[PDB]
Amino acid sequence: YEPIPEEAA
Amino acid sequence: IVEGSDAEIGMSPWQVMLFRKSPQELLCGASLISDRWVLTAAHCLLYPPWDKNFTENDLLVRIGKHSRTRYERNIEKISMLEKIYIHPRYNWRENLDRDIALMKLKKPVAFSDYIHPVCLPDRETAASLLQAGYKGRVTGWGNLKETGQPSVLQVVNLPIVERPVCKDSTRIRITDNMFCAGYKPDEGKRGDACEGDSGGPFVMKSPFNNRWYQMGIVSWGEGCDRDGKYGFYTHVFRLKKWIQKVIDQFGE
Amino acid sequence: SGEADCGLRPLFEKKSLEDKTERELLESYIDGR
Repeated sequence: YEPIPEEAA
Repeated sequence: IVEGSDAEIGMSPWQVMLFRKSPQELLCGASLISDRWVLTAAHCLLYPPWDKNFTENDLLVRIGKHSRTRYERNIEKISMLEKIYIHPRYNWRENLDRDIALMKLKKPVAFSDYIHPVCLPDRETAASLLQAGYKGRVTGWGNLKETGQPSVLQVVNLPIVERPVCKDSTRIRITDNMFCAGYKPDEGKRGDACEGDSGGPFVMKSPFNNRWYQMGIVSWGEGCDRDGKYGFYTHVFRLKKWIQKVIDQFGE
Repeated sequence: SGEADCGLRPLFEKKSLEDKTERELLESYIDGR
């Protein structure tokens, strides 16, 4: 699972 | 999904992923019903026999997805939860009767080609489509096998089965809040929901207004694709006032 | 019902395009619309 960009949250 | 196919792009725009923050992980499916409300199964959040009990914080909602595993760089939208509501008479102690829960997002989500809500049935819609023999559609990123993980969102079309037949396949007590779906061993054609699919939608397309309607919530089954066995779903039209009521009291 | 522009897909219903297996559902409601 690719991590989610702190800039999406 | 067991014996399903990969979904087309924008095929199920209400499809939602229930995602664990850490360990970052696929919890269950869910469905978007407006820009601030999500619908799922109560057992995805609370299951005391297994010590399962998630709060707002433990979770993340991911909308507009196609790939299971990849961050979908300008497609998907991630939302945070404002509040969780479970049916007050959800029966976890015995047959998962009333397996339903609402989720109120912190901020309204914007629709797009890949993001769009499904309709909630009215009494008349329920009345003409919820019939033995009529087929509905299930989607999810769950197991492909009873006992791996698909790459893209899967889809399967299944028939509603007669109550007696449902009743006759298990030792569990079935309620009016449930409906079962699947192919018979005679019919030799198959498919089912599987682990990780739980809580997504069972939808139907109305022939009268050519609109998509959510009739069921993937609820429970014994095994995945077992002959002589069926999938059970939460009967959404029967829980409509409860839904109507929480949105009335706490939102929109 | 569900919502308001509810259940009409921007890539199908909106453009009058069908998905690859929706005809299987409609023929079971003993041929749709």
